[PDB]
Amino acid sequence: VPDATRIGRATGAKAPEFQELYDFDAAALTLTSAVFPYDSQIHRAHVVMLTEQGILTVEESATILSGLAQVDELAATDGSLRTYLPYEAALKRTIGSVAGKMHIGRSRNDLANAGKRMFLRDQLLRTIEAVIGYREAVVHKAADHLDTVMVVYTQRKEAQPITLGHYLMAISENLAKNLDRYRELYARINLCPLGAAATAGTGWPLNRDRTSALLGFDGLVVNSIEGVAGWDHVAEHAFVNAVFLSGLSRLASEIQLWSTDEYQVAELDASFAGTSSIMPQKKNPMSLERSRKAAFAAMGPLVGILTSLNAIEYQMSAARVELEPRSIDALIAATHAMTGVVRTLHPNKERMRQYAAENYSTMTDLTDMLVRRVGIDYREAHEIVAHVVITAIEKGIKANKIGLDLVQEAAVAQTGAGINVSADDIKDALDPWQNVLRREGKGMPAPMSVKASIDDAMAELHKDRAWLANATQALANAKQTLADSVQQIIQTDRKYL
Amino acid sequence: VPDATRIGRATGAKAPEFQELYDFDAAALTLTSAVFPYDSQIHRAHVVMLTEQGILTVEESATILSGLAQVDELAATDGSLRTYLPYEAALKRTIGSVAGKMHIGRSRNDLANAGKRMFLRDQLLRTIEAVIGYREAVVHKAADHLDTVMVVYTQRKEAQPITLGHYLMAISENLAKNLDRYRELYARINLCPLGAAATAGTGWPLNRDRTSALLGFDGLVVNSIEGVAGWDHVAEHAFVNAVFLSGLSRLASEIQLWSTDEYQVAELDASFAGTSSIMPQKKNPMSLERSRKAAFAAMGPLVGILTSLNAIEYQMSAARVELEPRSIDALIAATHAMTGVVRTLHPNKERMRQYAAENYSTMTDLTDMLVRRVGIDYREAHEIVAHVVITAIEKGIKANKIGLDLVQEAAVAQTGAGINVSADDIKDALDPWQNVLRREGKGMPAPMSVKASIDDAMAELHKDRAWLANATQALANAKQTLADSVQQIIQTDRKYL
Amino acid sequence: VPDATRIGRATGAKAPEFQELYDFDAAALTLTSAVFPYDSQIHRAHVVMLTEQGILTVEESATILSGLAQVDELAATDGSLRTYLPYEAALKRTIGSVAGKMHIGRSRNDLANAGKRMFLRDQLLRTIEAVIGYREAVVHKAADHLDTVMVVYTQRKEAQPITLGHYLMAISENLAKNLDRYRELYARINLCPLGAAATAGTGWPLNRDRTSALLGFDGLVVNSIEGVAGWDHVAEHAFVNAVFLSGLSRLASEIQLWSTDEYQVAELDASFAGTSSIMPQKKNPMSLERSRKAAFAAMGPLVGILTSLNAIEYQMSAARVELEPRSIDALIAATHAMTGVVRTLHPNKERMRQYAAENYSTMTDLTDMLVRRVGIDYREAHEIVAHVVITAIEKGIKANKIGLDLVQEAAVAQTGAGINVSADDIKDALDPWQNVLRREGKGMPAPMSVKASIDDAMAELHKDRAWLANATQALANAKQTLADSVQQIIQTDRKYL
Amino acid sequence: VPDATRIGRATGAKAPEFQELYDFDAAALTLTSAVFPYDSQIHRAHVVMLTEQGILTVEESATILSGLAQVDELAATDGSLRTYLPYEAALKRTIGSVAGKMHIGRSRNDLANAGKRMFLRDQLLRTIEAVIGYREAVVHKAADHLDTVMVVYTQRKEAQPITLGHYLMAISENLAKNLDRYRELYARINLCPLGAAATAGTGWPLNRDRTSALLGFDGLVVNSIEGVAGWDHVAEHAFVNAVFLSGLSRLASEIQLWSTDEYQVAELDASFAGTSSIMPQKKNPMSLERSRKAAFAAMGPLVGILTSLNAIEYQMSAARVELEPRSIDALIAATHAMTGVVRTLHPNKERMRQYAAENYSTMTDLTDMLVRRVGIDYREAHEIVAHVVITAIEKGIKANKIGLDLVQEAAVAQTGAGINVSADDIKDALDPWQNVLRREGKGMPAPMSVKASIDDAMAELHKDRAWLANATQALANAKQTLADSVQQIIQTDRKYL
Ligand code: NA
Ligand code: NA
Ligand code: NA
Ligand code: NA
Ligand code: NA
Ligand code: NA
Repeated sequence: VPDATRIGRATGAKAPEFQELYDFDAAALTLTSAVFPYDSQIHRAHVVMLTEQGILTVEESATILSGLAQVDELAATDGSLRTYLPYEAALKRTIGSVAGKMHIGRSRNDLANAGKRMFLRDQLLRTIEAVIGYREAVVHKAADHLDTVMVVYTQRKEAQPITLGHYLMAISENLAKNLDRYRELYARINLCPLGAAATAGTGWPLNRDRTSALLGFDGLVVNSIEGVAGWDHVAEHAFVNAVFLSGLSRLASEIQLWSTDEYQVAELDASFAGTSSIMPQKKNPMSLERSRKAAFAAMGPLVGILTSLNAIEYQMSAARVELEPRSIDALIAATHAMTGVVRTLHPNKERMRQYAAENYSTMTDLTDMLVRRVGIDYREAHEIVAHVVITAIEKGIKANKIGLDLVQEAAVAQTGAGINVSADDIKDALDPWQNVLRREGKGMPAPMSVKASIDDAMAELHKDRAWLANATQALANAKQTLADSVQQIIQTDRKYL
Repeated sequence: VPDATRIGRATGAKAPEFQELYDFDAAALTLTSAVFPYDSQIHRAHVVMLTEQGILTVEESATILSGLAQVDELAATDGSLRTYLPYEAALKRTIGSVAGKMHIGRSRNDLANAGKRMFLRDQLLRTIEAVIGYREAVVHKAADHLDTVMVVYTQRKEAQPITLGHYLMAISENLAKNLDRYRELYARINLCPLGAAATAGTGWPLNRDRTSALLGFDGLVVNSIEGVAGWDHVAEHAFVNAVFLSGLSRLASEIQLWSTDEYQVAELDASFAGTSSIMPQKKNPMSLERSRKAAFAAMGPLVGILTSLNAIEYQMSAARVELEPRSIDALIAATHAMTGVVRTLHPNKERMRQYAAENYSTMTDLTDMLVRRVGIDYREAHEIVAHVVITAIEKGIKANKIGLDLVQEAAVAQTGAGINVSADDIKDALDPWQNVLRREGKGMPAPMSVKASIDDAMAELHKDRAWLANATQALANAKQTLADSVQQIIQTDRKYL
Repeated sequence: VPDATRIGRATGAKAPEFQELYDFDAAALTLTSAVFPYDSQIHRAHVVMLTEQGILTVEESATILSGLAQVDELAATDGSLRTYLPYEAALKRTIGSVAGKMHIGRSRNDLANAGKRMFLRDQLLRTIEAVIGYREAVVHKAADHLDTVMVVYTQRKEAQPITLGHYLMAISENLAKNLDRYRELYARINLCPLGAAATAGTGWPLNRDRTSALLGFDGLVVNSIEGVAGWDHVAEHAFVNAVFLSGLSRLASEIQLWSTDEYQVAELDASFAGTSSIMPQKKNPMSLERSRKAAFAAMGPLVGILTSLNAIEYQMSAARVELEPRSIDALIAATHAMTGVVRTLHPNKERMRQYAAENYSTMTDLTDMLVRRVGIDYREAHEIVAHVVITAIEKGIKANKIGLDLVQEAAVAQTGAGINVSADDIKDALDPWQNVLRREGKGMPAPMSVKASIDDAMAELHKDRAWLANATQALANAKQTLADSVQQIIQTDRKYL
Repeated sequence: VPDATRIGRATGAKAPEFQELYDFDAAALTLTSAVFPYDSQIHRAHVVMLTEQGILTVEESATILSGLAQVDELAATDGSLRTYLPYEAALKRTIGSVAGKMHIGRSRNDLANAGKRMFLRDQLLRTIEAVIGYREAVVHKAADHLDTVMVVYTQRKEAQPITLGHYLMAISENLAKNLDRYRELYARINLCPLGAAATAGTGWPLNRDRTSALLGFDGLVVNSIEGVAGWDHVAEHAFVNAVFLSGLSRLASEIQLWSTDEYQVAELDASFAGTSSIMPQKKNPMSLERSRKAAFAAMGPLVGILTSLNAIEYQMSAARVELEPRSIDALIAATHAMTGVVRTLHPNKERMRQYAAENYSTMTDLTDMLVRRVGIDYREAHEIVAHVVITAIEKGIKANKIGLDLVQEAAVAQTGAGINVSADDIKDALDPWQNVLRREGKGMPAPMSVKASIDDAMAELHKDRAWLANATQALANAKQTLADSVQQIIQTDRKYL
């Protein structure tokens, strides 16, 4: 069956990244279902630690660990077994009363905090990977557009000439700082609260560092109250998502304006646009609007979480609001969609240049030229050039057709006196490519300057990927160590005890 | 005239920190007035840099710089001169048309972004200092309460025995992470966007690193669009304030419950409480409630700022919402108030111990004892002890009066069988101080464990203060370098040119 | 399999209303699935209207309408058919190209706005029914507690004597105003935007009033742009939910404090409490905390929706955030839970009276007595009585043991002079039941006054139920008229054409 | 001194409504200063009522009332006297100890709730007046633009032809519903809580209806707890402000896009635009952006207030967040600014018509014509016309130059067959004015339909003004009755007692 939305101007298939925006809502797991596999890993790590500590015998440990595998299989289709007390009761029905010993020295409170952290930790690495991919698309696109002259806007009005590459490198710098925010957050998420038990620790001689290591954490949440009451990392995860997405909304909005029927300086790839069921002319920026929708929605978890923390004491509380899978899934869909939008965007280079040459964004360079050539102060030069623009608009003279006569008349009308500049001084000031070339300092649009920023960003992206690879491998190594330990116990009991 | 609110049970004067909560609203500056002195520093730094670059002569620079001092004095009483174009026009009226040259290579856009950053930077150091003072009060209070046995709560129900010191060290760990959040933010705030001009840089040969150094920044906002469009640091400052304050609200709420007429396990110092105009019995927790009010209000800037960023393009925009002085002033007042609340809080040690001994928080240790002594699983032990509690409540037996007979009856009623434990096993399990001593692992309430955390926090506080001293001195050194440079130019022109 | 959470002090089963809090998240529909049946009704109403207008023949109409029934059945298990263009394409595959004629004069834009309104309209009646049930439980509980003397709190400190009935009638008045907010909103939700088509109407001669009537709407959204761009009713629905739930959070918090181990003036029914997996003494207020959680979470949709409206133009936009089924489902679960909490709450009448008599809430009446009997001004009387309290606390004298000697000493200590009041004047002022009886004006706790409020609320509840019955019946009558019209067309075509 | 921002293209003076956006922040009162005059009226009304009830003698009443006038004068310059206990103490210093009797039967709690309500009530009438003025400007502008053909947008893409009048009437309908929201809120704000005293009423025999009438309230907040704990009206006021302002942001954004350099279909009046300190070409939409800024900021109070209510019990609490004068002042400034923007907006009628005729918004009418003329279904007609657009864009054919040849080729290319329509059928379908005339139903853009909506809105505006006049006069009559009563008491005591 064909995709019934791909009619008229919506040619071909949706890009996969565009389709993600339509799929995440129905596919999202509940928080309980998303965290359950991590809870199951925690049971194994806790039991292994209790065995190292002599609290459980190897025989008891093996019986429990084999039972966990059986109950996990039951829970794959029976969602009622995905919360703790139901799961423990199924374990007791499966292996007998020794099941209850897996809770020695532990609570649902530290289990819940730890499992949520493991879920958020994996989702944070998923998010960092997606943000790196977005930054890669932005920087790699910029590298092909060092000569793509176009105007930059302030207050939704044409400001001065830049290049598309220069614009994209603003987004790259935004993303670099968001990657810092997320890595900083990761260090706070990746702390283990297990051993806090209910909120006060336990008299059982746990080794909190072992459980933490077996589960891939990089350190402990030390104080036992902080271990169960601490929630600021959840609020912070919601915040970084919201602020990151606000910059994604701003880029989506920018592109939506560029691709209006009236600006027509860029066009979305067909695979990132839809159409209308009634209006056959529509090429609709549905990828952009649904990406913005995700940005706006991300405000919601942030406010709910912070409201809940403002409403309680510094205690474990079941009233705290969570960061849920569907919210993260929306962020990933929007990030992937905007990655593809940027990669595949079609700039209209001729129209971009036309606006830059014709619509008066070159007037700052004309003003700076007067100051530099005749030494007047900036305020008087500005008033002369504003008069040039006013007269040029009234007479229908595009910026690139402004000449010596119009400039002299404005100087006379505004000052009573002419001004000692040549026709060539004016022509060169009004050339939009010369406007770009003259802006050659750090962070400015001249190609040599933008290329310097690209070179720096490519080195930063290498470091971004290395950080992610290291963090991912640390978790994979820990998960394998735990799996090996579980099999050692089960098999040694089966064959030798 | 006496403070008319200090009547009846509101004895003595308000503590100064308590009075701050009443004073900040009327005393707060507008953002324009708060940022204006930083704008004036920017004018000096920009002009000095233009002089180094040969864009201004020393004579022009001296004329401008002396004029800035004159207009600054006018603006001290004439608020109409505290925005840019009015200020520049007053400068022109004061020194002549050369005033206009101070805007060469610059815009209101990069000026505004930089001045706001300098304001927020100083307010961030102010906030870090206040948060350090709060953490100092918390840790120093904890050190005097290693033996102050009391219950910890979960879900507003008595959970297990801890000490007041252990509780306070949860707050210390919360604050350590908030200090990290603020220092991480500082690195993003303390970047200079000057040289971006309108949004695209300039053809004038500025030295962006010099202006940055003269103003105490540690690096540049490199890309010129990011320099004027970037606002994520403002959202992030609002967020860290909100999350930090949510933990302050939680502590205030905790203390408010402790000091209810019904709990009566702590009492506010008289200097942090008020009374009622009608009800003479009231000792009201006004310091706590107004501190929470500031926490709730801090949600507002966070949402407004993020909404504004979600509403625009990746451009300079006058539609962005700001973080305003009154919001930061409220945070500081609440932080100071809670610092004094904690320092001066009066715990009722006898009542705290009574609740711990009598109200069943020791039942976990009774359960753990059964598991440890007779080897039953945790789930069956829990059911026996729950029956002990149910029977004890029905018969009016306080926890510390539970004995061998009641425990054996519960085992029989719930299991048909007695249980092989002694009267001394039970007595020791129900002793709340022994509950504390048994919880001796990392982050647990035993005195040796809490003291370890205190020792660590004292070392961390030394590092917190050193970071703040270094950051403050860097800004002071830069401000003196700028002041010296300005005087060099003015005096050299006056005497030698 | 037993409910594994019902162990220890969590006796019996969860109340059904309590269980609802655990079930709504996994059971919630997506918005697409929730709105789809309303979209299907819209197709029928639009087609019937087109038939009345002569745009479709009866034969074309019958073919389409029979096909809608077939595609609806396919969509019951194939979720891919629950959005418009996929559904229309399935209709074309089922009945042929005439399927396309059902879109004459219509768009996905007016369809979407109308279907969302029909969904929200039904959910608003569901919510009004639940809020009425909550108010019923509150008022009916109050009627049994006109004599249940207890203290009211301000600032979490004991204030003056009231009754439990008086307190509950505050909640009733809150709920009356929330019911007004919801009925006011209903009038704006129950307006039909169909006929706006894309945003500008259509040249086809639709009868917008007929489609509206067939779908149960009470009027039109007149202007075609407002018909597709209008979203304020969605924001308003989110707001009323949030403000209503904030009052529900406040009641839940109040009850949570009453039922602390320290206040112990009320106890939750066992069917509304849980316990701990580790601490056998816990009787945890899980119903209250999860109800508050829903209140906090309701802030999220409100902010996301308003952010999205602040981010766009006055246009149809796919970037607008929606009010989703899971949010409404949470509100209903919390409302039902709190209805059952209130109905089944167990006040400890003796302890309530003890606090009222002993903990100094009667001091206002002692002060008023001095003013009334000896004519001193209120401020001087207040200072004398504050001294009484200070001395009584120091000496360990409960309020009901304060006598003539202590009052005379306070008058002397604070004023140098005794005071001409009798022992009986004091005894009667300190009797907490007399405090209640003396407060006999409108809205005050005396039984005759509270009963007057109950009588008024019972009359209001009758009107609340009548409004709901009328609104529900109007929708049921319209749905039957539409169903009859569809069958008339299908059967007339089958037999007579 | 000239307005230094009026340089270059910022000709003339700022409009007064535009200047309001720059002035409100520094001019705003604190809440304490804004509410103080209402508190002073409450003192008079309470004292008059106590006199009617015989609680105060006429002589005591006269002494108090004359003293209130003296302390009010002191407080005009001494802000320390603007809170209750300081004010009462100044009254005692002025007239003696009888000052204390003005607090008989009252608290700061009911005083505060009532004074805030009187402040919000006046600000709500101020807001309703401003919203009526905005609606007047919108409707009166629409009446001059029934023939101003232009495109409407969906998803920021050109959709179909409408008129500027039709668009403005969408805003009028939005505003009508916001006026309903505000009048509905007024009925809840204008209820008197006085007589609740601390929270439980009083044994003094107050006449709560008299105090209410003297202060202009229309009814009571009956239950005494609701009288002091009730705050939902504050949250609701914040919400209506936020939702109303979101529609104002959307109109501002719409106009900002219309007035881009690229759309250029409208131009702001010079008096509502600014310029740049650096870029002389700028005509910046500063009125629009600062209006949007106010909209975004209005989210903040809404969230803070609701957070505070979610954080407490159903009690009087000093932790509740308030709606502050500066927030309302911002709303009024933005509403006035947008009133002037709309009144003075300059549409470019020729460019609006050009886009409507050339940029393919007429394609729906071409599609509807095929269905109507040859009877094909809507889906097949849509596919043919989409091909027309695709081919026309590729060949550079503007919509109004599409003819029979291009339509037949598209039918053949997409269907293998021609289509039986004439050149005149096509020409008439592509005429944008005929597109408007054909859309003649309720709420559609044809002039006769828009004029019907204007006639209805003019009748509604008459009713809006009558409601406001009645509500205002009721408050003025009450204030005069109170003033007369105060003078009666003072003068009768002076001359006859
Ligand atoms: Na950070
Ligand atoms: Na954290
Ligand atoms: Na930043
Ligand atoms: Na309403
Ligand atoms: Na509405
Ligand atoms: Na209300």
